[PDB]
Amino acid sequence: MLSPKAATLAERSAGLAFSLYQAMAKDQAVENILLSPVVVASSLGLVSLGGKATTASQAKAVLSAEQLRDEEVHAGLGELLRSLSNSTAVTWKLGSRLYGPSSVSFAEDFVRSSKQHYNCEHSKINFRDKRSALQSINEWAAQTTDGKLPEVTKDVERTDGALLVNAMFFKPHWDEKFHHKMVDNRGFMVTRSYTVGVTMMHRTGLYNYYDDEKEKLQIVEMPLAHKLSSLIILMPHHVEPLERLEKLLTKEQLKIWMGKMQKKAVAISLPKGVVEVTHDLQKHLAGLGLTEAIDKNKADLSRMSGKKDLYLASVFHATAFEWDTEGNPFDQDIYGEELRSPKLFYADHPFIFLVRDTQSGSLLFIGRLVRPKG
Amino acid sequence: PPGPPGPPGPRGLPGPPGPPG
Amino acid sequence: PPGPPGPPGPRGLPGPPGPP
Amino acid sequence: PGPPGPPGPRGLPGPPGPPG
Repeated sequence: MLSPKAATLAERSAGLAFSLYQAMAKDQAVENILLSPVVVASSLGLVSLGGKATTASQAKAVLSAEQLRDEEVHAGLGELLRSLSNSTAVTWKLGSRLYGPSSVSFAEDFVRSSKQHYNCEHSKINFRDKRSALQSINEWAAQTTDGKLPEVTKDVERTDGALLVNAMFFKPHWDEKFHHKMVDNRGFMVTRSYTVGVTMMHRTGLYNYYDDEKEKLQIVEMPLAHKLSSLIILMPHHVEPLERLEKLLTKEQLKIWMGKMQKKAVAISLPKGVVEVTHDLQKHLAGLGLTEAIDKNKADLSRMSGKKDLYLASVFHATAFEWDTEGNPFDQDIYGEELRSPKLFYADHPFIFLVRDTQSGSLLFIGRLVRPKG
Repeated sequence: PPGPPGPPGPRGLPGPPGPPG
Repeated sequence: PPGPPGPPGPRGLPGPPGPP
Repeated sequence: PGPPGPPGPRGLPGPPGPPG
């Protein structure tokens, strides 16, 4: 059970991830999206923890947690982070590490606080040694994800300042497993004129389902292990850019869609494999209000080093999302020709997905799959 | 013993628009 | 072992008329 | 005992529309 303060920050993080998604969805350079709301909110908590004055005040405003004390934000986000750690093998790996220049030293109090509240590690690298800098970052994320995330980025954009790197691996464990041999090769339609071959897993069972004939989209709910969380997939009827769906994706509309669902025989076919997405949230967080933290001339990150040396150059959000057949073994579904003519949820074109905690309703994941890999 | 065949697949995409007159 | 894949779906609808 | 097969592939895309 979450404390009422951590529960309020859970809805604060979910709202922040929504705006992050919409902001990145407008970016024609962004393809797949993968955001963990508690990890995003943790980035603003680190800027507030290691900053003062407007630099720390803006980070709290982007989180919309102005009516809460600073130590309430760190403690609340700290409880939220540890709540997800207590629900692993679904398999969930997380690493957070700050990278600063060699000319700068980290203040001991900030190292103690960031490690206690956000599990944040600290490292110094020579950004001008581009090869050694990337290797130090990529090898740390690969070690954190046990090779599932072999590399974060191929280029460091600003050779002065701080890089906040988050490396994550998530593997949904279904409450009802897929058959490990129910996989074959299918064509995934990135567009109507672009088809890439992928592996697809198929299961037919009883799922919460709603067909929106008005706005032309499908919604299915896939419960995770022991129904402690759920994976919701939204897919338009036609092969089209998700921009039309993203204008309907709101907190209010999602609830309306959840209430119209009903348990029906549904044949679910999803791409199978590991999706690797790396985001640089730094410029998008600035567009939400985190302006001073990224300005090399105005940033106040003095709590990080003691004498105002650093500025937020990058906030790396790197995730490896594995779709797999593994799940819980379910007893017979023998009292259920129910699955003889099931509704087809044939996900061979881009879709929006999110992971919701069943107990609190807090957003564990939000993203989309527009271009898989095979 | 292999199980029965699966259900029919989804209907194909609508055709592209015709050429100009 | 799992059964074989079902039959392919019906061919999509014809496209709209072109421009004049 | 074998589970039922997966759904078949998508049908062919529809024919192009008439010339406008």
